Parts: sequence; structure tokens; C-alpha cells
Amino acid sequence: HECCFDISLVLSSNQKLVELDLSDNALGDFGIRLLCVGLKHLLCNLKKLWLVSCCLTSACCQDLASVLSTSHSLTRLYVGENALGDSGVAILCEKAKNPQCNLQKLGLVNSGLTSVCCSALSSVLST
Amino acid sequence: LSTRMDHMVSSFCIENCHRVESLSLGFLHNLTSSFCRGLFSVLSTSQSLTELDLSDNSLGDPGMRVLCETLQHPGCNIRRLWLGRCGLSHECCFDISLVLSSNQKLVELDLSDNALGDFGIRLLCVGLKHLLCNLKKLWLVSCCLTSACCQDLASVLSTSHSLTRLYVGENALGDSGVAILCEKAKNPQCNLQKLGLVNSGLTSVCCSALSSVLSTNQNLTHLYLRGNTLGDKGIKLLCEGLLHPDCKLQVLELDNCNLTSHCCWDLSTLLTSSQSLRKLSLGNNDLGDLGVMMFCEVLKQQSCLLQNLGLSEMYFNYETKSALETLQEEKPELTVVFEPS
Amino acid sequence: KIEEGKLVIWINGDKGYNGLAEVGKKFEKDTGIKVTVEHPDKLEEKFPQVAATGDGPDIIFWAHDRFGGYAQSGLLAEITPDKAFQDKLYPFTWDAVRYNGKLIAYPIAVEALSLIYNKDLLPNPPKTWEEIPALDKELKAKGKSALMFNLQEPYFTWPLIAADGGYAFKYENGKYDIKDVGVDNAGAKAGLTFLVDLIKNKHMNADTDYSIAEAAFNKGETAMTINGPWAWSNIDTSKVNYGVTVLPTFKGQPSKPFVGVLSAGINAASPNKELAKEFLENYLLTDEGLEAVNKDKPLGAVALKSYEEELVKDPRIAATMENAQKGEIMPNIPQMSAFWYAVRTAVINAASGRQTVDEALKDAQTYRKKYRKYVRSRFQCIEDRNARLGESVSLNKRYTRLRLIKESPIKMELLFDPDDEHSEPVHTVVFQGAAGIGKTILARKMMLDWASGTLYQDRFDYLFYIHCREVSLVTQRSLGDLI
Ligand SMILES: C[C@H](CCC(=O)NCCC[N+](C)(C)CCCS(=O)(=O)[O-])[C@H]1CC[C@H]2[C@@H]3[C@H](O)C[C@@H]4C[C@H](O)CC[C@]4(C)[C@H]3C[C@H](O)[C@]12C
Ligand SMILES: Nc1ncnc2c1ncn2[C@@H]1O[C@H](COP(=O)(O)OP(=O)(O)O)[C@@H](O)[C@H]1O
Ligand SMILES: CCc1nn(CC(=O)Nc2ccncn2)c(=O)c2cc3sccc3n12
Repeated sequence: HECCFDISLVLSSNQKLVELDLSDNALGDFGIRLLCVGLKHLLCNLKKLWLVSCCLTSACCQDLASVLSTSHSLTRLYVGENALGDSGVAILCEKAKNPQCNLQKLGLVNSGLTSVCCSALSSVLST
Repeated sequence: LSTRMDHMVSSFCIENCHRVESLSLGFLHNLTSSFCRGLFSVLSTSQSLTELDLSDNSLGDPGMRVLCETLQHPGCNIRRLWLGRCGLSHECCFDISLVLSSNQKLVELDLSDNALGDFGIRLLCVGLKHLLCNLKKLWLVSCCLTSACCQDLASVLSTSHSLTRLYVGENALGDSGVAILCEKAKNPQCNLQKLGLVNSGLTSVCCSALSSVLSTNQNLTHLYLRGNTLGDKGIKLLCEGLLHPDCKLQVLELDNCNLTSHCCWDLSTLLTSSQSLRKLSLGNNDLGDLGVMMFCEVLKQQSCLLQNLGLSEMYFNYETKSALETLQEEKPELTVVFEPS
Repeated sequence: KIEEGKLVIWINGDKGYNGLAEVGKKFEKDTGIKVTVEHPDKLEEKFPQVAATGDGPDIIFWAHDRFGGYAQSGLLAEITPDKAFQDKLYPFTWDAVRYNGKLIAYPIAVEALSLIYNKDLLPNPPKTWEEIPALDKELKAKGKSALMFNLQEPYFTWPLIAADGGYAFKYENGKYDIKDVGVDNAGAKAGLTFLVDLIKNKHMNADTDYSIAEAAFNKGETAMTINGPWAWSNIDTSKVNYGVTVLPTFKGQPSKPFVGVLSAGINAASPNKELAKEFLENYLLTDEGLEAVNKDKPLGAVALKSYEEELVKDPRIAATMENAQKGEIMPNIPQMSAFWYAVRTAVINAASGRQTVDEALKDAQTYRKKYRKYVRSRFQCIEDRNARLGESVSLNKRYTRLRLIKESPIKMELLFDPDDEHSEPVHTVVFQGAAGIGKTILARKMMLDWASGTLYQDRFDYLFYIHCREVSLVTQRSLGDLI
């Protein structure tokens, strides 16, 4: 998570970076909290973000959801192989359902999702 | 506060209070939860509250986040925030930084005795280097810091228009650490007034860096080095700085610093040479039974030292005690010397 | 409060006060501006307070050393003589009043410690310090001493100590180097060592004070002593045919006494800068001005070049100035208060109680180590007494290990540690065994091993041996067995 601060600084000023893959790193929920600072910042043109297998839990979805809500450029979000269980997905969905969200590809691959969270995904798919 | 009943009662009374200047809470075996959230939501609106003391109780990071949100309120008006042994980690530093970046009322922040490791400092410095941060006093005592963090603290000292009090003792900010802080504290435009390098494992090697700061930085009035094994060589080097005509240091505290008899010459020189020094707190060190007699003799010639002369926690003989008592009576302008008894 | 319109002078009443007033009155008649001279007691204590207020005198007459303190406080005005005036006074006295490159006072008179001798016992004083021992032996045969002086006051020992290159504070570019002290180097050590040897050889005692040295000289027990011009007035009552000369040399070098220069400083807050300057420059610092002063009370050697030539008629004055020329200007930095203490505790203790090499060595004897070494030495021998077929040292390496068991074998180390657990340490340990089993030998070995740093290095700072053979049960005493 320590490096997420420095990554955030890059996102805040480097307008050329489009695709960033941070998969398989210990960027725990705190690390996400920091990356989201850069991701929610104007001038960040990041389109693809991979956070697969990053020791994340549902807690981090509170910040990722905000990124999905306000980011004008983020279209690809992969957060599989994490502990983003039903409650985490529901949080993301509450913002991803917004007609103005630019999310195009959602990688909730292996996050312990169950039948309960499917109504949240249904909402997103419908809207 | 012990139970939920106490929270609603305290909340009621504090909310309906228009003249409380300082509040001290002590959460017991309830936090690390939103349990205290109800009260913090009240503190945000108390226009008369200037000091909030949350020290020596377990305030888990999540709790610090809640507090930080409540400190971003337009009507917060809290000027002093004390967060001693709260059990905070580097995680909370992010949230603290956010408060510093927008809360223009906070002046004194005490983060002592928390695990705000070097990384945590890196984050706090984001807020500290930010405009609108009016923080004047910052305590980072015993925060598991190492010399690495000085790279960021030094930048704060360089650019901050407001930080005057910095206490970073009880850490591993050794010779290399302080040297970094000094390089920037050296700048004539640095606003540092009180430097609390109390117990950082400093040695004689780094005293040339402190000397440089003392020589150039005319805003530095208090320097606390007690607990650092500076040695006699250390004092010699510090004195070269202190004897510089532009040095304005008023208070120098030197408790146990592994001192011996030799340094008495340099300390004696300091006592009569500096026109700026007012207080010299030599403490628990083997100053020497004869060494102090030199102080007794020289502190008669219109010395500018008025305050604590130290010599506490030090064994003296009969004649020495008599001489010190005589000095105290003959020169009343010297408030108190402070022998052991 | 500034005393505008008049010039006010403060001077010690033991100086040529009436004379200085005459210079003032002459000045008034010549210029029309009145000069008032006053002599309050402890002017050196009151002046700093009025000077710091703006009140008080325009001109201050006192020793140039104290003036350095005023200069540090900024209580003195800078003086601005041109070279036309600077060249009127001796070329070495301008340093007496120089503070960090600035001139703060006008030199008036120069004191030095000259050699005062009795022509009836010694019409021809020695020119070399090394000759005094021989002179003393010859005089002792006659029943007289060659040299006696105050050795309890470093002021009078310095001339010899500094003779071989020793110095107080280095004086390089007009500023004294505070961190460079010459009392430690070989030049000082050689001088002090020689002096201490003179005491050990019984040419001088260690406890002679001012009164004893003067009494012995005025009585006729000594060929000579060392003093300054300030004491000459008490040397006439003896009716001794005394003379004053230049002190003996040491290894080719002249002695270097502290030179005490009387000077006239000016108050920082006074507007009478041109007035005070002209008063001092063209009236007081003249042959006529100095005669007016000297007429009331002799100044001894004077800063004026021409006036000293006029006074050359008196060899005592000429010798004083010659000594001053060869001497050392007494530093005006407040660090001298530390210096004076440093030498006071150097010479007296060096004379008796320790060596001259020990004296400068940071008080390395911190007692703890002194005792440890005392024990280390004392217990090197198994008995350290008589009865060993010639009293040879047996050498404690002969110690043969004894078996120690608790009432598995144990070591002498860890002896006082807590047992298995309970965090319970032991204060009292008892070693029992038959007479002749080695009880005392073990105790002596233990102390030797401790003193050598091979046992209980961290646990005990002191071991105090109590020999029950020596301690009686009926003799009254405090816990002085420690001594
Ligand atoms: C003023 C000087 C300090 C400066 C100094 O000494 N400067 C040069 C040294 C290094 N050099 C390499 C140039 C030469 C080495 C000498 S060597 O002989 O090794 O060649 C030092 C040197 C010895 C010091 C006294 C003794 O401590 C005993 C005692 C200790 C007490 O607490 C305080 C009182 C007292 C009387 C002390 C006073 C003072 O403090 C002295 C005169
Ligand atoms: N290695 C040794 N260890 C112990 N005692 C020794 C040793 N060699 C010689 N001796 C002798 O044994 C005697 C021991 O005396 P000890 O009984 O300990 O005296 P005390 O009665 O004073 O305690 C002394 O005569 C001593 O010199
Ligand atoms: C040879 C005599 C002797 N014997 N012992 C053994 C002993 O004393 N045993 C017990 C047992 C019970 N009660 C008392 N003593 C010694 O220890 C001893 C020491 C010293 S010196 C000179 C002879 C001597 N000696």
C-alpha cells in the first residue's frame, strides 16, 4: 500500500498514462483509498485499471464506487480474486447503476459473489 | 465514558453548552467502532470549544477517520487537538492530512506515541506543506520514526509559513536524520522556533549540523537534546555554533547527554560568551564536582543567564552546595539554580 | 538622562583624581567647557547600570579587562583616534583596548609584575630562572632564601608558566580566539613543571600567600619577591635598599607577566564624543596632562611614549615598561573568569596532591577508577605483608581453584543473581569453610578479578573490604571503614 501514494501522485499529473495494471500486489483497502485520490482527480486519463488479487475487501468499495461515479475516463475495472463479497458489489453497484457512469467492462471475476448480490448487478445491467 | 447511556447523556449536555473551552474524553471498555460517532458529531458545532483532548484512550483508526470528518466541518473551530497514546497507525495520517488541508483553525496537533511510521509522516507532510495549513505546533514524539522520514519533515520546515514547534524525540532520527532536518532548518527563512530532538540517539558526529543551524537560523529559540549521547565532543561542536554572534537560542536543555568533566570548559565559555542564552538545563550527567565550581565562579560577572542552570540529579560535596547556595543568594536575578537539595 | 553641556568623568579614588581634575580645569580654561571628575565607590559595579540607562559619566577610568565586558554588552562608545594620535602611545598598548577589532578606550597607564629585590642580600639578581636553585643553596648557607612569592595567586606564577611558549587566549587578528587556550601545551607544562620542582626542592613552599611573601621581603629573610607597582607604596616602610628589574629568562625566553592596562573608556550613550575625544587626546594624553595626574599619585609606567622617556630617571618605571613590552596583554574577554579559576585550581593542586601531567588531564581520576586501580594494585600479592622467606611477591596467579558449591559446582560470577526464578535477587552471600580452607584467599582473588574488570563488571561500582581481623567490636566509629 505504501507505493499507492506515489502512484496517485503520478496519476494526478501524468496525462498520458491510460492503462495501469496493479494486479497481484498487497495494495490492501488502504492502498485503494490512496489510489482513489489520483483516480478522482482531474487530468487523470486512466482508462484501464487492474486490481486483481490485491488483498481487497468490501471496505474498499466505498472509495472505488466514488471513482466510478466521478471518473470521466475510467472504463475498465477489474477487481476479481478479492474478498469483495456481496456487500462490496452492492456498494459498487449503487454508483455503477448511474446512467452517467463510464464503466464498460466489469471484472468481478472471483470475489465470493452469491445470489444475494445479483439483484445489485441486475440493477446496474438494467440502467 | 463507559456505556451507551453515558454517550447520550454527555452528548446532550455538551451540545447544550455555550462556554466550554476544553473537553477531555476517556473512552473506556466499550472503541474501534462508530460507537463514539454520536458525540463527535456534536463537537463539530460547539463554537466555544477550542481544545479537544482524546489522549490515552483507544481510538482505532476508523475512529480517527470519523473524527477527521467532524473536523472538516465549517464551524469546527477546534484549535488544539491532543492525540497521545491513541493507538493510531499510519493509516490515519491520510485522514489527518485531509483535515490539515482545509481546517484553518487547527493550531496545535499532538500525535505522540502512535505508530505513525515513516510512511505516515510522508502522508502528514502532504497536509503540512499545503497552503491554508496554519498548524504551529506538532508533536511526533515516540512515533516509530527513522532517519528516512526526515526527508519529508525537512521539506515541511523549509516551506511551511506556520510550523514553529517541532518535537520528534524518542525516535531513531539519528545523526543522518537530524543532518537532513538541519540542512533545511539552516535556511534563514525557516520559521522553526522550538526543536525537540530529545532522544533521537544523536551523537557528536551530527553536532556540526546542529551547530550550523544555530549559527544561521535566528528564529530558533529553544533546543532540547536531553537523552542524546552527545558526549563532550558534541558539546564542543554545539558551542562553536552557540558562540556565534547571530545565535539567538534562549533555552538549551541538556539532561543526561553522557557528559563528563571536560565539557565544563566549553559550557563555562557558553555561560559567559552568549548574549542570547537565558536557560541552560544541564541534568543527569557526571558534570563533575569541580566543573560546577567553575560555573559558580564565572556566573558572577554580569551573566545573562537568568533561569534554570540545571545541576539536578547530580551529587555535589558540601563546599559545592555552599557555593551554589551563595550564588543563589548573591545573584537573585537567577531565578532558581535547582540543586538536588 | 543625558548630561548635555558638560563632560563628566568617573575614576577610582586610588588614582590621580585631583590631577585629572586639574587637567579638567585646564581644559575648561582653554576650551570654555567644564569637566567634572567624581570618584564613587564600586564604580565598576554601578557604571554598567547607568551606562545601560544613558545616565552616569561620559568617560570611565578603569582596567581595560573589565571594559571588554562592557564592549560585549555594548555599553562603550567606539573611539576614533587618527594615526597622528595612535602613534603617541606605546605600540603594544593599543591591543589592551581592542575588542573584536574595535578600539573602546584610550590606554593611560601600564602595570606589570616586576622583580623586586633587596640590594643588601642580592645586589646582582640572576638573569636565568635556572640559576635560582643554585642561588638559594648559596643563600641558605647564609640563612636566606633566593626567592619567595605568592603561589596561591596564579597572577604571579604566570610569568614563568608562559615563559616557554604558554599563553592564555591566542591573539591573532585583534580578536582573541576563545577556543584556543595555551595553558595546556608544552610551553605551559614545562614552566609549571619547573615551578613545581622548585617547591619539591624546598626553594619555595606551596602555601606562601601575598602577606607572607611581602612580610618576608620587608623583614629581610628573602633576597627577592615578585610584585607589581601597586604594591610599591608598602615597600618603602621597610627602609630596605630595594631595586626593581626584569624577571629571569627560561630556556632563552623572557618571562611573560600579565599586563594590566589602565584605560579611559567612553559611554556609548553620550553625545560628547568629540568633546571626550579632544579632552583625552590633546589634553590628558600629553606630558603636561600626565604630570598633573602623576603629581597627585604616581602612575608607575605610563602609556605615553614621551612621558615614559621623561620618567626613565626612575629604573623602577623603566623596568615595568620593559616587562610590559615583553609581557602578555591580559585578555579582556569574560572567558577570563573561567581561566582564572582554571589556573587557580591548577597551580595549587599541581604544587601538591598530583602531577602537572595529571592536572591538565580532564580530572581523569573520577575516584571510581582511582579506587579500582588502588584495589587492583593492593591485591596483586597474596598477602602483601611480611613473612615470606625474603618477602617476595608470591603472585596471585598461584591461586588454585577451590570448589564452590551451594549449601553442581558454581562460579564466582552470577553469585548474586536471582535463583531459578521469582525475580528474587540475593543481597547477602555467605562463604563458609574450615579455617585454612582459603576463605581470605578467595576474597582477595575476587577483589583482584573485579578490579581488573573480569568479575561483576556491570553489577558493582565498588567493593569495600572489611577485614574482621582489623575491626574491633568495642571501638566507637561511624561507617568510616569505607575510608
Ligand atoms: C582550557 C583547557 C581546555 C582547552 C584545551 O586543552 N585545548 C587544547 C587541547 C588539545 N590539543 C590536542 C591541542 C593538545 C593536547 C595536550 S597533550 O598534553 O596531550 O599534548 C583545559 C585543559 C585542562 C583543564 C583543567 C583540567 O581538566 C582539570 C579541571 C577539570 C574540571 O572539570 C574543570 C577545572 C579544571 C581545572 C580544568 C580547567 C580547563 O578546562 C583546562 C585548563
Ligand atoms: N591457592 C590457595 N588458595 C587458598 N589458600 C591458599 C592457597 N595457597 C596458599 N594458601 C594458604 O592457605 C591459607 C588460607 O587462609 P584462610 O583460612 O583463607 O584465612 P582466613 O582465616 O583469614 O580466612 C593461607 O595461609 C594461604 O596463604
Ligand atoms: C586436619 C584437621 C582439619 N580437618 N578438617 C576437617 C574438619 O574439620 N571436619 C569437621 C567435621 C565436623 N565438625 C568439624 N569439623 C578441616 O577442615 C581443617 C581445616 C584446617 S587447618 C589445620 C587443620 C585443618 N583441618
